[PDB]
Amino acid sequence: MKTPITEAIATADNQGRFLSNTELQAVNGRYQRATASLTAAKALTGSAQRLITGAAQAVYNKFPYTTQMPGPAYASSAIGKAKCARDIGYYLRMVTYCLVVGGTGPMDEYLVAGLEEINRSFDLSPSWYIEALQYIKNSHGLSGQVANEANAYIDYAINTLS
Amino acid sequence: SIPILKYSLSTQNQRVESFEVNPGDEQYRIYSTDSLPSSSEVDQIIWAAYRQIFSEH
Amino acid sequence: MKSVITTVVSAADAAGRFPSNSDLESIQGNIQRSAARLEAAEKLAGNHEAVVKEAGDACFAKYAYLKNPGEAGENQEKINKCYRDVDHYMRLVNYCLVVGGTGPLDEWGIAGAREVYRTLNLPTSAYVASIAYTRDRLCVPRDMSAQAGVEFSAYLDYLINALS
Amino acid sequence: MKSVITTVVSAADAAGRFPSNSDLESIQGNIQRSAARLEAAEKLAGNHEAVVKEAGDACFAKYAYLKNPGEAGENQEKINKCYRDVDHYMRLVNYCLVVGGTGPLDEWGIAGAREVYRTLNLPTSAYVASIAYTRDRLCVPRDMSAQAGVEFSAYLDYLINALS
Amino acid sequence: MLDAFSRVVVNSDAKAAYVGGSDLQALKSFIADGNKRLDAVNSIVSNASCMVSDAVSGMICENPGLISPGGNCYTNRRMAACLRDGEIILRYVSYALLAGDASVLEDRCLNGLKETYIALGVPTNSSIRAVSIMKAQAVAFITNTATERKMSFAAGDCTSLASEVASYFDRVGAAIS
Amino acid sequence: MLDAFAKVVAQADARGEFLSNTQIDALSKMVKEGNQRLDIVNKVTSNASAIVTNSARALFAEQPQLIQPGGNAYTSRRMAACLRDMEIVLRYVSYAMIAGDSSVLDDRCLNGLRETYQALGTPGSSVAVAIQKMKDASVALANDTTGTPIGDCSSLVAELAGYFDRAAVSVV
Amino acid sequence: MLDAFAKVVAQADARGEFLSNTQIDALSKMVKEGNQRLDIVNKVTSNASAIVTNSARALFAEQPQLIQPGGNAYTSRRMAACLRDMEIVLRYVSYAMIAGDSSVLDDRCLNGLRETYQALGTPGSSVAVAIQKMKDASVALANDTTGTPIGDCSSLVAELAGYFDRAAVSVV
Amino acid sequence: RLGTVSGNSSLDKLGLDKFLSESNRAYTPRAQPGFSSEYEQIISATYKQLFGNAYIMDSERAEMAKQESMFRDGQLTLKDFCRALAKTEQYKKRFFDSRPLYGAIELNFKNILGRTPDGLEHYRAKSAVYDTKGYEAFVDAFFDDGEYDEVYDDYTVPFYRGYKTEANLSMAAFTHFFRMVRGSSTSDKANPNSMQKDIPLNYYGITKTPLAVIAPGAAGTAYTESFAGTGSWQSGRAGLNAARVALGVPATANGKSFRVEVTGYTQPGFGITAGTAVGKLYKANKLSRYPRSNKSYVVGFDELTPLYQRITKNGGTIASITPL
Ligand SMILES: *CC[C@H]1/C(=C/c2[nH]c(/C=C3N=C(/C=C4\NC(=O)C(CC)=C4C)C(C)=C\3CCC(=O)O)c(CCC(=O)O)c2C)NC(=O)[C@@H]1C
Ligand SMILES: *C[C@@H](*)[C@H]1/C(=C/c2[nH]c(/C=C3N=C(/C=C4\NC(=O)C(CC)=C4C)C(C)=C\3CCC(=O)O)c(CCC(=O)O)c2C)NC(=O)[C@@H]1C
Ligand SMILES: *[C@@H](C)[C@H]1/C(=C/C2=NC(=C\c3[nH]c(C[C@H]4NC(=O)C(C=C)=C4C)c(C)c3CCC(=O)O)/C(CCC(=O)O)=C2C)NC(=O)[C@@H]1C
Ligand SMILES: *[C@@H](C)[C@H]1/C(=C/C2=NC(=C\c3[nH]c(C[C@H]4NC(=O)C(C=C)=C4C)c(C)c3CCC(=O)O)/C(CCC(=O)O)=C2C)NC(=O)[C@@H]1C
Ligand SMILES: *[C@@H](C)[C@H]1/C(=C/C2=NC(=C\c3[nH]c(C[C@H]4NC(=O)C(C=C)=C4C)c(C)c3CCC(=O)O)/C(CCC(=O)O)=C2C)NC(=O)[C@@H]1C
Ligand SMILES: *[C@H](C)[C@H]1/C(=C/C2=NC(=C\c3[nH]c(C[C@H]4NC(=O)C(C=C)=C4C)c(C)c3CCC(=O)O)/C(CCC(=O)O)=C2C)NC(=O)[C@@H]1C
Ligand SMILES: *[C@H](C)[C@H]1/C(=C/C2=NC(=C\c3[nH]c(C[C@H]4NC(=O)C(C=C)=C4C)c(C)c3CCC(=O)O)/C(CCC(=O)O)=C2C)NC(=O)[C@@H]1C
Ligand SMILES: *[C@H](C)[C@H]1/C(=C/C2=NC(=C\c3[nH]c(C[C@H]4NC(=O)C(C=C)=C4C)c(C)c3CCC(=O)O)/C(CCC(=O)O)=C2C)NC(=O)[C@@H]1C
Ligand SMILES: *[C@H](C)[C@H]1/C(=C/C2=NC(=C\c3[nH]c(C[C@H]4NC(=O)C(C=C)=C4C)c(C)c3CCC(=O)O)/C(CCC(=O)O)=C2C)NC(=O)[C@@H]1C
Ligand SMILES: *[C@H](C)[C@H]1/C(=C/C2=NC(=C\c3[nH]c(C[C@H]4NC(=O)C(C=C)=C4C)c(C)c3CCC(=O)O)/C(CCC(=O)O)=C2C)NC(=O)[C@@H]1C
Ligand SMILES: *[C@H](C)[C@H]1/C(=C/C2=NC(=C\c3[nH]c(C[C@H]4NC(=O)C(C=C)=C4C)c(C)c3CCC(=O)O)/C(CCC(=O)O)=C2C)NC(=O)[C@@H]1C
Ligand SMILES: *[C@H](C)[C@H]1/C(=C/C2=NC(=C\c3[nH]c(C[C@H]4NC(=O)C(C=C)=C4C)c(C)c3CCC(=O)O)/C(CCC(=O)O)=C2C)NC(=O)[C@@H]1C
Ligand SMILES: *[C@H](C)[C@H]1/C(=C/c2[nH]c(/C=C3N=C(/C=C4\NC(=O)C(CC)=C4C)C(C)=C\3CCC(=O)O)c(CCC(=O)O)c2C)NC(=O)[C@@H]1C
Ligand SMILES: C=CC1=C(C)[C@@H](Cc2[nH]c(/C=C3N=C(/C=C4\NC(=O)[C@H](C)[C@H]4CC)C(C)=C\3CCC(=O)O)c(CCC(=O)O)c2C)NC1=O
Repeated sequence: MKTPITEAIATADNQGRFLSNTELQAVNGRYQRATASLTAAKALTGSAQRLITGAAQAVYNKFPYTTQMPGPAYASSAIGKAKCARDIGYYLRMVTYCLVVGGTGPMDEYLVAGLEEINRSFDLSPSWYIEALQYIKNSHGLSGQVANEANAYIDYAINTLS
Repeated sequence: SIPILKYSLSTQNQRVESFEVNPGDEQYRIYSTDSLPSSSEVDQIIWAAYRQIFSEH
Repeated sequence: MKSVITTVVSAADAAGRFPSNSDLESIQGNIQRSAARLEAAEKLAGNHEAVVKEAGDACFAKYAYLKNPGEAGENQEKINKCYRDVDHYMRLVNYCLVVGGTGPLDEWGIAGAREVYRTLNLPTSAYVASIAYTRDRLCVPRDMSAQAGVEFSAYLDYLINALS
Repeated sequence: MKSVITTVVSAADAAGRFPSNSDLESIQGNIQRSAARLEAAEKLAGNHEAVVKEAGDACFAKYAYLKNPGEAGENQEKINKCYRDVDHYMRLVNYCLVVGGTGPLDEWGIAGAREVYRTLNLPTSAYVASIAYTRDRLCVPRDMSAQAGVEFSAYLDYLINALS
Repeated sequence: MLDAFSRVVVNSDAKAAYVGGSDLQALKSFIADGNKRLDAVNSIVSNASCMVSDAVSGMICENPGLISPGGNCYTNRRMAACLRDGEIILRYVSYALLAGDASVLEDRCLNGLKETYIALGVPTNSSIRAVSIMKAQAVAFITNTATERKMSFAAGDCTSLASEVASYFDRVGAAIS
Repeated sequence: MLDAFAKVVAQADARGEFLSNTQIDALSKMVKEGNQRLDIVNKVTSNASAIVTNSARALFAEQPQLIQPGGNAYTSRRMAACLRDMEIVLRYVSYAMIAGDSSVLDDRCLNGLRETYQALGTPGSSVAVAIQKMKDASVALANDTTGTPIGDCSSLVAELAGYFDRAAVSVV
Repeated sequence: MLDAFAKVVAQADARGEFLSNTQIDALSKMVKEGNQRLDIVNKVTSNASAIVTNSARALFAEQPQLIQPGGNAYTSRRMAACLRDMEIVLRYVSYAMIAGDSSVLDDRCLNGLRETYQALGTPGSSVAVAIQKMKDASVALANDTTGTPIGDCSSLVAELAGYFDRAAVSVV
Repeated sequence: RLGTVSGNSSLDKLGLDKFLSESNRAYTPRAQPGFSSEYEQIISATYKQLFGNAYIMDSERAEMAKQESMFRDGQLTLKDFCRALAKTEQYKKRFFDSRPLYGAIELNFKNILGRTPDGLEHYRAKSAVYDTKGYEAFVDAFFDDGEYDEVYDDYTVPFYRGYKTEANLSMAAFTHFFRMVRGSSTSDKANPNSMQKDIPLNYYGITKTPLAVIAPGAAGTAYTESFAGTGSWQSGRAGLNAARVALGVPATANGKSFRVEVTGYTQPGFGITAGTAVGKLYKANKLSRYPRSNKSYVVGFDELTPLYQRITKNGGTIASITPL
């Protein structure tokens, strides 16, 4: 994964180098910001069910055809409603994985690589997932540099869908 | 059997040694499968090869 | 058996060699425990009929279905065979303290108990309910010494682990 | 590396079992015997340069035929190796006191020693002439404890019984 | 194979040195805290069967897709092997705690386990979670801080034996990763 | 390659779980160990030419068959590769110190090194001797309190020594 | 790769023979079914996305452990590789329909596909029921007459269903 | 000598020459008193087979005096000698206690039975006896089942048979024989796939994957490869070995496809000259030109002759070419 520690090793192994002060300062910047990152991942984990059911309802108010239109792509059956709240939980879980690691590395490996062929094949549209992630950005209840850390990985997921 | 025709060389940067122990930020990032990369890092080899042969566009 | 003498002699016999210096430090560790282990065998030898009386009906108080028609405690006669079935395992714990190792348990009480208790439809979970009661009823200075209750309880967890 | 720990673990490993109560009682003697056994180990570490000179020189008093041409002690570079061939043996006795058992002697000194002491025509009665001189040039009040000169003397005639 | 005393000797035989006095101070405190080590192995072996049936049940309740048809704990033959795949890990750790060295699980258990597990299709990230639960149960018995069972020891401190056994469980996870 | 923070994330995704509060609080303890970890790595990288050269010179002192004519280390090209191989391993052990786990030591250094040395005829047991002489040359340097606040960091020197044992049993 | 024409030619050069008249006739018979063969390949190609994406959706509905976390098609990297594999099998079957013999399907798609899924951990019996679903979806879709002149076309869909049966047995 | 066509024979030039000569058949029930010069040959032939060309020093042998005495008395080769010898300490030291459990099963198949465990069920049939009954009944299961009695006699030494068609195993277990038994001047400690410390056929023995056979003594006898999976489910790394399939459009373009294995790749001997380069000897990352020896390739037919010249003119040597 792309973490701040494996991208300092890889730039030092590329130059055939021991770990200089260029690389020790970079790992030290991870350890400074990890105090605000590990409380954002603890506060998003503990309030996750409030955020998943909320963010799935925010898609249904905004795009109400997804509950009325028949077909397997839409949240009109009880099966297709549980697969929606499944997917909101997948996106929220990857955001907490990026806060504990630092850097958009877990969702670059588990989520965004091959995502366009999934949305194209099963006829899912990425504007349903932007609306769900814009709810979580506005409703996680964090503040300060703890909200600054969480919102920086919400906006990475939106920029890959937008 | 028609060999290739002879042309003359020219002075270029790569024909001559750089002394360059401990390279810097302009060292240009070897992407190799000799470092045994995982699945997330073989995606970066593939994007680097697309950038080099095709354009970024 | 499996004890401290039978282990260093067999490993001497399985290598064709005389009793070495490390073969004698082990018996030295049997001298430093016999005076802390044979008084656990002394207490159990004179108090067993009150131990199996209350540990035997702690399983019938737990699993009360056994006194049904078609079960393992159908009549009074098959209840008395279970008290005899329990007063063997306390007798073999007494023999493991005397020998020092767990040889008498896993050669007369454990070996073949899976095939027997599956065939005759005897639940092993009621055996370990009668042995876990004894392990918890023990008080350390009241019933034994401070380290005699470590030896006696170390064999009641060999019985429970071997029947599970 | 045979010792008291590696023989009760190999006994438990070859049966697929957890360490029983016998395996823990074999270590309470290893705890007890360690003070006598480690006391002789440091008395031999800080005295080996003088014992090796005394032991190797007792070889060339019973055996003066080694100094002749053609025999094993013909020149001083070969007389020096017999002092080294003995200083190797007192190190392996020092290892057997630190370990506890006779592990390093039969692994590093005795294994294949009869082949080397037959091709090179080294006599083996002059190897036992040195260790047997050390074993009875010994004061258990003075040089060691009383119970450290029984553990130190045991590994010496183990080496003699191996080489004979 | 190599216990705490054989580890010292093979490092002195590399230098052909005598084992003197400055290197016997690690071995004089190995013996002085010898009863605490035997009090530590006794707290694992006495409830080792309960330690395994809680660790692989706790692995399944977290990953319920292991027992689905196609999972790696689906059949009765596969679940029975997992129940001893993790009972033989706890066995070789208690050999290593008894001998004070890791040269028996790294020579009879950990060698070539990662090649064995991906030949069979065993998910390693769940095999580490089963071992990780047993490490939490092990330090809760060395220190007398188990919730459902208190044992009878003397008074004192065993935070060096609790962290030694937690370092024996971490090289199991570092071997199949 | 992975660090210690992504090792616990790759294991939570494989079961589809959020990280529990115990795994978070065990990760924040690794963060406050972070200044003591950067001291150990700085202490090795600033003595790196003397870790290699001294433990090389101490290796051909007790093993003079390596540099005797016919030995594996006898010529200038083979002596230069023995010093490169000592520097490579010490480089990738210090990489696995800032990471926290040995995933970078395993793949891009140690995977296929017993197979490489057996192909060339390098005595792989002598390589394990040289790795264990750079171990106690840098375990001794991380226990040096020169220019540090005197606290306790005995748990990371027991970690750094384990990466040297990992590389030494992997070439024999 | 060979078609039905060059297969018969390649078996004659090994003996050093001309083609017999009974083989020019059997090769001229499949020319007369030329338009009927191109209608089948055009039907499978024109519905290529709907053959795959319905068979996959019907696959995870009955085997839901392939997509629940820790399954072999749980991540969007692995899930897009599963959908890629289903339309590699479909693409090489319709190459074999145009040629007339399974040589392109047997060489560059099927030879070593069982050993590939075994070495990765992919359940090969689940790839068989993913191929069987696309057979029934494309022999029912080559059996409707909308757009084609109604003649008889049953000797060729028994061949097309024979290429799907060849692919589903060489994944286990 | 190597080859398969010279002496109109092919198995004695794979390292099985001296094994194809001996019987060691023990033509009488008990040993005749007065003499030892005939049964000492039977004793030592049993030692070189059951221990697998291992060295046993005369003090190591003298531990096993009792046994050698009962076999010379009125007792038999399989049950009183080969079963007693495998329960000594000189056997358990080298083949049991140094290895994991599957290393022990693979060496008891090689030593006692003379063949290879093919498939996971030959391992599992012998693994389950150890978990319930310890070591001393785990050795019995290699003897007291229905394989030993029908192949070897009561008084014949258990010769090698895992290569021939009578041992009805597989053809993948044919190739696994020439990984275990690498010639006659070799032992179990002395071959580079098991150094008495590991499992020789771990991934290939479980999955029944056939191996390329490399003859002992050939130029390329030092070929050894390390193991890593690939694919993200098993969390593996790409770039170590070559594939064994040749699957895509590169399968049948450029002709049919082969799998080539190279071994000897040093740092001098790359360029189009005869001598090593002089100068810096390494690039700035100072790895190597070939970061590991023993590279393997997947190549078509029309690129086989340019690859062959790239392999040999840069120092490498070809160990095996198998068609894919
Ligand atoms: C629903 C499908 C089932 C499934 C598919 C699956 N396959 C892979 C990985 C690979 N598949 C191939 C096969 C080919 N590659 C080709 O180029 C061609 C053309 C000739 C074929 C036939 C290969 C080579 C791989 C490995 C390379 C890669 O990973 O891309 C995967 C990913 C497995 C992994 O962990 O990497 C999946 C998920 N698996 C299922 O679960 C379904 C049953
Ligand atoms: C907000 C809910 C909206 C919605 C959801 C919906 N999604 C699906 C199906 C899939 N979604 C995925 C996505 C992922 N899988 C992953 O592993 C990851 C990374 C961790 C992601 C992002 C996939 C693979 C599928 C198909 C398989 C499956 O999970 O069942 C469906 C079902 C579509 C179908 O044809 O079955 C729905 C209904 N759709 C809505 O209408 C909501 C607005
Ligand atoms: C009869 C054989 C002898 C004799 C024997 C006595 N030995 C006595 C004590 C004793 N011996 C040892 C060493 C022994 N114990 C061990 O654990 C090991 C090795 C592991 C050995 C070799 C010890 C430690 C002791 C205890 C006292 C001590 O030495 O500190 C002994 C005393 C017992 C008593 O008096 O009641 C006797 C009589 N002595 C003899 O005179 C005959 C010839
Ligand atoms: C930390 C792990 C524990 C704890 C350990 C202590 N144990 C102490 C003493 C002790 N334990 C035993 C039994 C043990 N020794 C054996 O030989 C055998 C069986 C063969 C066993 C199970 C003994 C005998 C002793 C010594 C007591 C005595 O003198 O008889 C102990 C105190 C001694 C010391 O620390 O030196 C401690 C601290 N105690 C704890 O509180 C934690 C939970
Ligand atoms: C069989 C599975 C179908 C079916 C096939 C028939 N097609 C018949 C005639 C026909 N087909 C085509 C189209 C074909 N030629 C091309 O050049 C191209 C692409 C550019 C395609 C797709 C043409 C042009 C013709 C006319 C030539 C002719 O008359 O043969 C045909 C013959 C009629 C009959 O005898 O029944 C059949 C059977 N028709 C079906 O009903 C099933 C569904
Ligand atoms: C008691 C609370 C149990 C229970 C016990 C019963 N056991 C019965 C028979 C039985 N038990 C044993 C094992 C025991 N006998 C021994 O001789 C020794 C060791 C020396 C032991 C541990 C055996 C071998 C047998 C069969 C021979 C015999 O009957 O003595 C039994 C009679 C059942 C029957 O035969 O129908 C009972 C009722 N049953 C319970 O209800 C709880 C679980
Ligand atoms: C002195 C009491 C003897 C004697 C000794 C000589 N030994 C000679 C060579 C030699 N010795 C050993 C065994 C030694 N090497 C070890 O590594 C260990 C244990 C760790 C031991 C005990 C070996 C293997 C060798 C041969 C190697 C070599 O030559 O250096 C020796 C030299 C004889 C020669 O090779 O010409 C002598 C003279 N000889 C005596 O006079 C008394 C009997
Ligand atoms: C449960 C915790 C796991 C899991 C376990 C499975 N293990 C399976 C097979 C297996 N495991 C081993 C290693 C084991 N043998 C040893 O000797 C040692 C260490 C000394 C260990 C850890 C081997 C060799 C095998 C091969 C098969 C055999 O001999 O039994 C297994 C496969 C059973 C089967 O395929 O039928 C399972 C399911 N797998 C899991 O999913 C959880 C995470
Ligand atoms: C451990 C084996 C060492 C040791 C480590 C300690 N360092 C402590 C504090 C500390 N260290 C640094 C320097 C470090 N941080 C960086 O960002 C960089 C590079 C740019 C480096 C080299 C700083 C800035 C601090 C202060 C911050 C803090 O308190 O964490 C420390 C704490 C003191 C104590 O409790 O003992 C320790 C232990 N010190 C040692 O004694 C050994 C040799
Ligand atoms: C001495 C001149 C050498 C040297 C020799 C060593 N050889 C060792 C072990 C060994 N050697 C062989 C080959 C040998 N056996 C045969 O059957 C044939 C020819 C048909 C030959 C040449 C084997 C099979 C073994 C393995 C013995 C075993 O595994 O039990 C060896 C190590 C012995 C050990 O580790 O116990 C040595 C030291 N070494 C030297 O340095 C000089 C050059
Ligand atoms: C010497 C003081 C005796 C004497 C000894 C002889 N024994 C001879 C042969 C022999 N002995 C045994 C018994 C031995 N094997 C065992 O397993 C055990 C105990 C467990 C013992 C005591 C056997 C089985 C044999 C058979 C021959 C063989 O093993 O090869 C023997 C003759 C040797 C020969 O015939 O070549 C002798 C001389 N005989 C004496 O006259 C004095 C009293
Ligand atoms: C004849 C039409 C072929 C041909 C045949 C040869 N086969 C030779 C040896 C041999 N073949 C096999 C494979 C066979 N045995 C099996 O067990 C199985 C599968 C169950 C099969 C297919 C094996 C294992 C062997 C080794 C020898 C043995 O097992 O006894 C062979 C050489 C004999 C020799 O080396 O002296 C030949 C000539 N070769 C031909 O030229 C035609 C095409
Ligand atoms: C020195 C203490 C010991 C020793 C070393 C030695 N090594 C080599 C040769 C090679 N070492 C490697 C290893 C790597 N190359 C890499 O790029 C990496 C990073 C992934 C590693 C770990 C390789 C590939 C070679 C061969 C290429 C080369 O020759 O440089 C030699 C030279 C052997 C030769 O004959 O060329 C030597 C001498 N040898 C000793 O004796 C010491 C014990
Ligand atoms: C899905 C089902 C499910 C379970 C079964 C439990 C399983 C479980 N138990 C513990 C944790 C533990 N488990 C034990 C085990 C035992 N205590 C005893 O008294 C007995 C001897 C033995 C059980 C038979 C101990 C001693 C601890 C640590 C202290 C404690 O939590 O009690 C942990 C550790 C947390 C971790 O680090 O991962 C887990 C997962 N939890 C679950 O979610």
